[PDB]
Amino acid sequence: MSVSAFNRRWAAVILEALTRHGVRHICIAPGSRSTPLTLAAAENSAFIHHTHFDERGLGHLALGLAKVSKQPVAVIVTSGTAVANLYPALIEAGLTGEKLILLTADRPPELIDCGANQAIRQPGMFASHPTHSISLPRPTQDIPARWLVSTIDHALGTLHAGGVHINCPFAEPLYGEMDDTGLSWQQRLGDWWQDDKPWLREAPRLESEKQRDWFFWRQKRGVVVAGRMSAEEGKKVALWAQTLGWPLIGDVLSQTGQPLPCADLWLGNAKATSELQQAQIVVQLGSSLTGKRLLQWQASCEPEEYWIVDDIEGRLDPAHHRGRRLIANIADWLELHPAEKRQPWCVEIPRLAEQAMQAVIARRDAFGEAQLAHRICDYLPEQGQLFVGNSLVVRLIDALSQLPAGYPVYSNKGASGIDGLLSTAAGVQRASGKPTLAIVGDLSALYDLNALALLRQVSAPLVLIVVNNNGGQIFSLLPTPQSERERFYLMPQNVHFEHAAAMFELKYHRPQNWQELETAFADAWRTPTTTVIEMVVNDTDGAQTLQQLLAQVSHL
Amino acid sequence: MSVSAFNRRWAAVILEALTRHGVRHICIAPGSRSTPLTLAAAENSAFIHHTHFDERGLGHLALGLAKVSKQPVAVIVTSGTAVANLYPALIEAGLTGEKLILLTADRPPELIDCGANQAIRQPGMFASHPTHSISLPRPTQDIPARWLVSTIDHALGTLHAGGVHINCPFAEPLYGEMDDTGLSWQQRLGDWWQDDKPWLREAPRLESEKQRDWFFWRQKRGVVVAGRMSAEEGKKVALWAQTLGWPLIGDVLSQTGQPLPCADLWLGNAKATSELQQAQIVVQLGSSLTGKRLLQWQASCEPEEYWIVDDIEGRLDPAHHRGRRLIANIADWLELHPAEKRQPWCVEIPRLAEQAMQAVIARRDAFGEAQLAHRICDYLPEQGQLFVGNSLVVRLIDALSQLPAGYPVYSNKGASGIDGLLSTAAGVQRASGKPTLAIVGDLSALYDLNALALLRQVSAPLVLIVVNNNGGQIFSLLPTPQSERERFYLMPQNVHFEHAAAMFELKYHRPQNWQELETAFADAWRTPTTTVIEMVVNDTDGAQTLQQLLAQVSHL
Amino acid sequence: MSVSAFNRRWAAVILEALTRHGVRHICIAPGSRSTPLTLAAAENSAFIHHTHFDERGLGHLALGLAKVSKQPVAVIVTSGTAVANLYPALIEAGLTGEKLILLTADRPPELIDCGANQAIRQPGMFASHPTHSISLPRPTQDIPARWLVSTIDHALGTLHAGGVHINCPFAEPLYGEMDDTGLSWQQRLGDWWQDDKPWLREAPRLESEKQRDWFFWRQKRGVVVAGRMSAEEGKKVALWAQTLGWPLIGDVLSQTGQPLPCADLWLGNAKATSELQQAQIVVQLGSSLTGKRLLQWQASCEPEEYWIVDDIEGRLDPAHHRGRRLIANIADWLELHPAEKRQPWCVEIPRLAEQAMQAVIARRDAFGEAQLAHRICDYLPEQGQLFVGNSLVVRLIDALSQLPAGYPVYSNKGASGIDGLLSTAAGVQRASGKPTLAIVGDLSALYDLNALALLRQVSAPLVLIVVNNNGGQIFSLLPTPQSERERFYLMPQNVHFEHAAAMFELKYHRPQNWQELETAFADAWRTPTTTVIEMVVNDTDGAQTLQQLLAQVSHL
Ligand SMILES: Cc1ncc(C[n+]2c([C@@H](O)CCC(=O)O)sc(CCOP(=O)(O)OP(=O)(O)O)c2C)c(N)n1
Ligand SMILES: Cc1ncc(C[n+]2c([C@@H](O)CCC(=O)O)sc(CCOP(=O)(O)OP(=O)(O)O)c2C)c(N)n1
Ligand SMILES: Cc1ncc(C[n+]2c([C@@H](O)CCC(=O)O)sc(CCOP(=O)(O)OP(=O)(O)O)c2C)c(N)n1
Ligand SMILES: [Mn+2]
Ligand SMILES: [Mn+2]
Ligand SMILES: [Mn+2]
Repeated sequence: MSVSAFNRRWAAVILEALTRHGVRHICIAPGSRSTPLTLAAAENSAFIHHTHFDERGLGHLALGLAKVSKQPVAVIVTSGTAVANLYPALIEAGLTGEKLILLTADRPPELIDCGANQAIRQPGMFASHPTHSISLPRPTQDIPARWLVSTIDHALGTLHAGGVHINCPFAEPLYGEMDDTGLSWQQRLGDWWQDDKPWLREAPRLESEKQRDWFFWRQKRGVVVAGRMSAEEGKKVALWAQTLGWPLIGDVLSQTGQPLPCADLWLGNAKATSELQQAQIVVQLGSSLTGKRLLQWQASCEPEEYWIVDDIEGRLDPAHHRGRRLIANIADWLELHPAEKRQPWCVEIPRLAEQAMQAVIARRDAFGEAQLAHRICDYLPEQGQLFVGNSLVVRLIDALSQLPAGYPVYSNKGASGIDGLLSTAAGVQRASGKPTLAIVGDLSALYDLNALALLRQVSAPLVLIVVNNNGGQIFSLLPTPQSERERFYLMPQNVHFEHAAAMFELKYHRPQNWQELETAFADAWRTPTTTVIEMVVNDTDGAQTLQQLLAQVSHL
Repeated sequence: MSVSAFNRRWAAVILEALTRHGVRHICIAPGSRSTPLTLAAAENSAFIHHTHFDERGLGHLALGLAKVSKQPVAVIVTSGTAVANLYPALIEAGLTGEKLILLTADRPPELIDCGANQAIRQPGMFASHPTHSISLPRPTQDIPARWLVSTIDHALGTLHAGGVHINCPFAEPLYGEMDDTGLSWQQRLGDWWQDDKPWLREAPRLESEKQRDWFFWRQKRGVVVAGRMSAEEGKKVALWAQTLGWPLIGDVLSQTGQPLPCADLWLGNAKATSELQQAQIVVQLGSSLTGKRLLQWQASCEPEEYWIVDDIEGRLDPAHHRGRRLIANIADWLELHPAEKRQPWCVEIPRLAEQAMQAVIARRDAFGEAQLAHRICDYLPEQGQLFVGNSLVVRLIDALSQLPAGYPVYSNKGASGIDGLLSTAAGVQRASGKPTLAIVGDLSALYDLNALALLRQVSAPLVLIVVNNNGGQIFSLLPTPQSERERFYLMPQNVHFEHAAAMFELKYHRPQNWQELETAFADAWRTPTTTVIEMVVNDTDGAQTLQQLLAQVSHL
Repeated sequence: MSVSAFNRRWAAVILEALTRHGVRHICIAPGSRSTPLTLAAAENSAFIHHTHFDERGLGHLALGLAKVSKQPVAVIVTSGTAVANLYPALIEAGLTGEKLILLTADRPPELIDCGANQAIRQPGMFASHPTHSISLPRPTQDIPARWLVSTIDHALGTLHAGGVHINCPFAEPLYGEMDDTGLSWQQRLGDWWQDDKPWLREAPRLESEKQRDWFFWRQKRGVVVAGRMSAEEGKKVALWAQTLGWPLIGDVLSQTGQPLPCADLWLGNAKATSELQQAQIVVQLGSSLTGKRLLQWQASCEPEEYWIVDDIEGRLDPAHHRGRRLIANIADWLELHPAEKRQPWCVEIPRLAEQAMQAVIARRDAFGEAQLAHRICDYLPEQGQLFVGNSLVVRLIDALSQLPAGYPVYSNKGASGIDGLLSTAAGVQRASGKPTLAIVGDLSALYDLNALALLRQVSAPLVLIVVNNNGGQIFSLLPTPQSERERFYLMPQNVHFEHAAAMFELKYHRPQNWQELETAFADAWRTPTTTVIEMVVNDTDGAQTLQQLLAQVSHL
């Protein structure tokens, strides 16, 4: 009975069990206590392995893979604060639905709370943020392999969304040659080793029922609000709202084509709010709405019913309207609730939206971040994807641009953390294999700076644009107090990113006008590598331009 | 009444109350929901304020500040994944005793679990890792200020060691001019506002009693094992063990002067373990023992009694010996259990330690990480301090060098994370104001790379040595399997740090020999700035040198 | 601004919201802090109010009501240990699926952890046993009513099974005349007050999909195992299994009619185990299987697939077979996977089941608890229901009796507690309004003795048989060691229950033979009251009779 070999057999059951649920990507950080998991994973031909040294970035890389591939993605981490570093991506996964399977190696129970090295209390350490939590017991052959596979199978089979914490204790010795210890224990699973299915299949589906009065409600004056959803869903929602004759308010994340662009501007005009007051129903598809004027309009509107359709559980209306919360795949839901062609009821809003867009176009020339947001459609890679950072860039793109229907957009908009954007973008790119444009601010680029290491391995060109406005200039847009603003809010770091790019041998451009930026992009798309494009802009020009456009459009 | 003004009144009671328990340093990350806290702290003249954009590094900076100053240190963070980024530093503080007061802003209860932006479930999210957890209620004048101050006074007054999680929800609006809202509510505390005492003084001391049979046990054949303690404590333990005539096995962190150096080597010799089989009592002062040979000996020794004296709570002997766990300040404990002058009882071990040290001396010439560790005592800044990173650097110094008694050594050996060493070193430096030598591995430097921003501001010279052996070479010291070792264990990142240093305008040196290294050091100690010294070494030389010195010393 | 009036309005929103999710029965215990809830409930005409002074019994009465009604049942309790007494029924509800809504009054946050009277920490006190937990905030007008109703609507709407803990803090004053305070706040909800729907409808349904290979599996050699389910599902499962030609092993709780009765005896016969080895699939419907021989058979059998179909979630196979865990209403599942008539495949089992029952019939004469169990069908009230206690009674009825198909049987077989059987039986009776036969052991009756107060109010005759064998004679059946058995296992209490019955003015009988038992029953059914029939039997005769019938049946 070799402890090291049985630790290995136990782990091989866990990992092989994961392969029966769609886990193909596994992200691994270095460690000693995780050896049984890591070796089980390395010897398993089902996995694509990714490696990173920073477990917070490691968690965000897994999140980007899961976000893009829609599979569960596994993560192996050693014991101690490495486990803690998984918290941010786990939090975000719990909010937006990515299936992250966290395999956290642990010390055995005899080494907890007694001053041993790198030993901490890990069961329950993520509180209520995992969808399921499994605390595996100390490995022993007195517990049959069928229990372990069944525990794993219950956890993955019943997972509608979000992360799973699987705490895996192992006693030393961890190293040593494999002998037959644990082989007959494994062989009790019979030909399951050669199968493609779970040992225990427990796969209940969670779905709201068809709404049987939809045919009554679809004849009313409605509004469609389109939040985060897949690209194909964005197209279906566009055609659906058009057939209904209802105005479609489309988020940067919808991929609807935003037929009423610049909603964050024209929702500031009283003609629009007044016309919107006639809506008897709002059907919102998807969630995590971006614009401030749209969030305020949602919070103040009083339709007879407010419906939110999404495949993520729980309340999604922060204004708590009377209405419905419908759990469904958005495309399936539209098939169950089809549109009948009806005469459009909005007259003032389309003209207002065209005028707002025309006001933004009048201001496209200055070499600023507001204009980059407005012109961003001109730089999207062909057959590619966009990853949009948090803070001002997602706001400016939402307010000032009209992104094309069905062009894929990704984001970390569950909790809107600025802590894992580059590594998430690296997962997005690796999962799809498509050329990727990722836009972030300077504080966001500094936060996840070491994720530049990951960006040295992309399967297609990735352009990382860093808008360097010297601090978090979102706090120049909000009414922060002037005396404390720079030190306690903006926090300018007075850096450039040329040396960061050279450190990881990434191409770098710092364009000074539109022609140089166009040159930078045309060069960058030429090879499967990451290019850093730094846009240096005056600190507050973007926030001020957005405010001025808000006032201008509110007086139309 | 004005909600924004009352929010800042509530927060001002919180912050001012912290000043009554020794809180001097406040570390602040940027955010909007944190406005009541941040402005309350910014207006309070009692505080020194530190800022940073990454909350993980922000927490470790507070950890270094508390580590040196031995005072509670406060942290202000906004809602969301920013709070989760504090987990590693909080875990380490829960293990080594630093008192971190985490003030985490939150959305109001009506905005949890409903799709609001940057809103997550925050009460309890650090599980059992905080020493105290307080979930403040939604601010209201119906709860009197005396309750609020009493709650904080209870948490800080009864805080023996570890972190305090204080979750502070605030409702909008957050911005707006201060009016008289909440003024009379505040004035119900009377002249407490001008006092230096807590509103409620609750400060019970936790201490083991004098051991009344100490006069019996100090005459037996004893061994002193010295772990982490303060520099003063290290010298007092050295004199105490010498007076007892007991061998002193001194850790790199003990500051005892290590009168029997290279214990990680000579404890591998059968003559030493055989002599140590005669010990009737082991008195260990401090914890987090570093060396492998010392851990194995502690694990195998069978004295009649094993005592651990430390000012942190809980079990600290991972081999679970029969004996005593004594909670005390080590200097106080030595005073209560004084030595008596007795004849030394070990004869073979001193001869053995001299031989091991000479075997190390014979190999001092090669320009390697083993040799840098052995020679580090020749490079300590006068009246300075040493910060030792984790992985090989602390083990090689521990095994191969003899650090001078009473020279302050700092580290993160609670959980031995490699995730916050640079920001912790910045805090260590800022708290003491002393010149600082910090030594870390390359992966450790990559993990906390953006902490170089913090190192742009030190009050005295800081030398950061980055030992670049291209990966985590601890996994060349351990018997990791050869085929998986590089991809899944070592993870070489093939980088240098000249561009990192250049990005943050730090002086940089890449010495190629001893003479260039001493030139680098002589230059660096001249100004109050950080100098980055990259020592490029061959990947596996350090690990092999250590293994050969172990074998050689085993055969003496 | 009246605090007592607003407390009442907040509570009235909670209680009215509960009426929209089917809550009709509400169980109330006395208290002062619960006043806002209790008075809101007393004013609401939608409710049937039940009262009891023991909150443990109060929790089990609610469990019995919910068990019968198939509707969420509310409970109101005051602050302190009253809340803790709810734990047993809450745990059982989490195992068998009853929806108990626990409204636990609490002190406000300013009175927790400060030495106030009857104030304890109540959020989270039921750990993971509730399906949902809500910690309501301190009541205030600044949190809108639509939030409070939405929070409850989410909790009740997404509740598939089990209890909900809603902690309701209230500040003083609690008493005082209703003025206008909070009226306009309530009025925000508009005509929701005159509506019969939730404010927010969130009712996603969890169900496994059709098994698309069922047409293959239903023509194999299968076994049907019938656990706990409804009376109607019992009849449909019987007809289904008969049509398939599969042997039906039916539990006491199945109401299948047990066409192969005395399985706890004939599964001890080697011919049966050998014949059932031929089974290629087991489909189990329901769970909480009773018989020891059936649990051992399940644990040892090795069909190709093992399926458990039930309306509750989670793993239900304690032997962790390879197979399927199918979440469904059992009747819906049967219509989705219909039987086609095929010839029976078992040859030995029908004769052996007939023989086993005939061996029981041979021993029916003695006036013992085994024979009472075997003859219990002779005493079932027409158009009534049976409540079976735990320990020996349920096993003896399972092993020795053949209960009619579709005759309702109720029990507390989730955790098999003996702590709330009389108050559960009282709830079963009150919710259905039907005449009831409840059978319990003496220690179970002592445990819940004050529940006789509840049994003074039944809407139809309830007969309570107490089998008094002087202690827990289950431990004479189990191989407990003889020397410790009486003091530490059996614990005879040497009591009778005539004075118990007299205390609560219930008719009482102690029959000495079958004619006297018949006479006692004939008297008891004449009025809508509770009758106590104590059957005094020799301590170990039941266990001995069961053992001997097992041996006899194994030698067939
Ligand atoms: C991990 C963490 N910790 C702190 C924060 C707080 N926080 C923000 C949220 O407030 C805004 C998101 C949102 O609400 O949707 S934005 C922001 C500044 C970003 O600076 P930048 O990259 O330079 O971009 P810029 O502002 O355009 O100039 C910070 C520091 C956070 N989000 N995440
Ligand atoms: C946050 C976190 N996550 C992962 C680990 C696992 N872990 C280690 C534990 O074995 C620590 C040992 C020790 O006890 O000191 S060491 C180690 C390698 C460090 O590489 P380096 O800096 O380049 O230095 P070198 O090895 O000397 O070459 C890692 C990656 C961790 N400790 N903390
Ligand atoms: C609250 C709690 N605490 C303790 C127990 C343990 N426990 C039992 C479980 O082992 C068995 C339940 C079952 O499986 O059905 S049975 C049992 C004896 C009951 O005595 P009885 O009424 O006199 O009946 P008789 O045994 O037939 O003579 C006890 C004391 C419990 N169940 N619940
Ligand atoms: Mn910025
Ligand atoms: Mn290294
Ligand atoms: Mn009994």
